[PDB]
Amino acid sequence: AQSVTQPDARVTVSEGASLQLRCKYSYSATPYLFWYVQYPRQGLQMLLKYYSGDPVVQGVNGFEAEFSKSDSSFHLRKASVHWSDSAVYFCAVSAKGTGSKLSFGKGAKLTVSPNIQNPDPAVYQLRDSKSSDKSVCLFTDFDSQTNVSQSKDSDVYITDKCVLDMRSMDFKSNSAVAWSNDFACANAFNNSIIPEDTF
Amino acid sequence: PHSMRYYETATSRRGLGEPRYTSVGYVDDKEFVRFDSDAENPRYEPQVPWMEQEGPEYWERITQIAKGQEQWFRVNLRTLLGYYNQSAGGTHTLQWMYGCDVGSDGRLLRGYEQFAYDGCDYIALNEDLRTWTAADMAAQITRRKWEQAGAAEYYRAYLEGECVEWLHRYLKNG
Amino acid sequence: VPYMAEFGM
Amino acid sequence: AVTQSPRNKVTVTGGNVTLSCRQTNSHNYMYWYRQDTGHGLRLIHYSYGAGNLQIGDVPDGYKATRTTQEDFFLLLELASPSQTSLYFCASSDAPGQLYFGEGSKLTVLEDLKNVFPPEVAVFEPSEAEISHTQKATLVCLATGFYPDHVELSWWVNGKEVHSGVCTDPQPLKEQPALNDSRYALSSRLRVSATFWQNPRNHFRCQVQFYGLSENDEWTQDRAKPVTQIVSAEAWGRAD
Repeated sequence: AQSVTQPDARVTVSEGASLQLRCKYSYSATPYLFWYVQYPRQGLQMLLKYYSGDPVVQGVNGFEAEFSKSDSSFHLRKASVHWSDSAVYFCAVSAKGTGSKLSFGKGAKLTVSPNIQNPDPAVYQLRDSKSSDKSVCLFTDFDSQTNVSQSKDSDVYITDKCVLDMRSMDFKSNSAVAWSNDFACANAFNNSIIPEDTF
Repeated sequence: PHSMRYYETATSRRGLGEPRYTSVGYVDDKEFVRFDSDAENPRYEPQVPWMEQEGPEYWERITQIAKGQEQWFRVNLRTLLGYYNQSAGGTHTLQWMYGCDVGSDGRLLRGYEQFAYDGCDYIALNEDLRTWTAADMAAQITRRKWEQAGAAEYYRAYLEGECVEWLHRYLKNG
Repeated sequence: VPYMAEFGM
Repeated sequence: AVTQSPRNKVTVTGGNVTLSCRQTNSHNYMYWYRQDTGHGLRLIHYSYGAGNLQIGDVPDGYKATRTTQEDFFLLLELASPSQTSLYFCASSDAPGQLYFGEGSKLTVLEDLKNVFPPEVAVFEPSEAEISHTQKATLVCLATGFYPDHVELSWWVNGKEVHSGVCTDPQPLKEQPALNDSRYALSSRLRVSATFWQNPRNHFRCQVQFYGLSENDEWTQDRAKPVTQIVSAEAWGRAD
């Protein structure tokens, strides 16, 4: 009978910015409320729980959820998100008589975009390790704000942006890959490019 | 001043079988309701005139609660049997007593959540309603697990909520 | 109304 | 700690799969969930103490057995393509407080003739990037695999690397029109240019593919698409 609703399936927020993931559920005189987090390629971990009392459940990782009897909600907030907080966030609720049988939300995939200090956009050409003629185009070092779009050709291939972190020297960079088997570097990426990039 | 109490008892049967579960409620130390698993058709029945004026669905609902509590008691009997390193032939008794003392006006004045095993006290929620007291070292295990999962909060949901309100409603019929 | 213990000992 | 096996399994319709779960805690509740994009987590079966079995929300096609306190099994005797999902095992000894396993990825195929191990290639850094940013980006690319059931890793000098790595979080179809289209996948490893320019440094892009079992019947004239690791490499070059 119980139903849980998370309005936004995908949320993107800048690093160090303020975050709110929303959880509304069907009425219950006895609400048991939870937030679970699922980091990539793992299972779920309990983040927060509420059975009663002070409606502000305060996490140690900066997260906190608040139970609203009036709104009938349990919203998750963080004042300043870390880049590590990129995960899928499920809220779950149960009621008396089914206290140990949860009802889950559809979840919300959270992408934390990194703040790139020194954007030096570029489109490089990389050759195969073996067959020198077969190559691949790489758009890299663009900022978080720009947006890669899929192929218009449909026989050219373009991957979405992808953040990598060289933690050994604290460096983060965005990346997108294009390839096709009439192909160069500039002809690809026909969407929203920043003009000041090396070719 | 008023008070409400529930005594839920389970006794394991030797070898193959399922425990005898009974649950009784007391308003102002007067039994007003009773459940027994041995009954031909186990349900919650009123033990006092006024409680009869409650609609069927009330009885069905709380009977369902009893039907879950049975399972709880069976399993946790098994658990306590394990903690104490006891032979699985033994007959054992686990009891849960819980309730609320409500002041003159209607505010909550005291809360009660306590468990006993084979006659002796096992673990009891303290007066502050957030700390437990454990009699021995198995109860120390249960206490640790409950400090970690925050069972006090879960029970406080009832003691501060349904207990007071339903006590007032049960007094409305006197 | 009665409650439900839920928590495993 | 909750453990489950197998972590990856591929089978054909009418196949027989058995997902095992084992918990180190002594929790009384154990659950089998499936996670699908669009539906999220859906309970299949659960169990309260050993011997007990209870129906979940979507139990059809599944059976379960709770032999012991520690073990919980999920049985798919007549495999269906609908049962292609990501299965999670959980345990609980407190209301709504659950401990999950790391997941088991099941792929169920209608027919086997469209199964392909990937072709893996490494693309070596651009001298332009090296001169400009003083860094070198290698790109691994795994193309033409079916089904979507691979694991990409980078290996520098015999050690698996996690720093400066970025794999696609989701592959793209080589022809989005076809329902049984193959898949492609890309990853990048970025290192300091001074590291890439040492010919003593060895770079491996390794792709674990999950396909047909060895006992599985196979009736096509070509190389069998079994579970295998397809790898590509590149050596450092000073130039």
